Amino acid sequence: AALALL
Amino acid sequence: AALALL
Amino acid sequence: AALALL
Amino acid sequence: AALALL
Amino acid sequence: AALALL
Amino acid sequence: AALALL
Amino acid sequence: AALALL
Amino acid sequence: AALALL
Amino acid sequence: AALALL
Amino acid sequence: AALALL
Amino acid sequence: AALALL
Amino acid sequence: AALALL
Repeated sequence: AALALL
Repeated sequence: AALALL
Repeated sequence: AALALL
Repeated sequence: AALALL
Repeated sequence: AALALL
Repeated sequence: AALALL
Repeated sequence: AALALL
Repeated sequence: AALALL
Repeated sequence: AALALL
Repeated sequence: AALALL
Repeated sequence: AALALL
Repeated sequence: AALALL
């Protein structure tokens, strides 16, 4: 699982 | 902006 | 099981 | 935003 | 089962 | 907006 | 804008 | 499953 | 933002 | 099991 | 900005 | 598992 905030 | 993979 | 908040 | 898998 | 809020 | 699968 | 896949 | 906010 | 796997 | 806060 | 992998 | 803040 992965999560990115940009 | 955001992206999640699960 | 999995849960994401974004 | 949210996502659940169960 | 799955649930998404967006 | 929302989506459920069960 | 948003996109969900489940 | 995947969710994107942009 | 948060993610749980169980 | 795993939990991430970001 | 942030990114998590778990 | 990995987490980056930038």
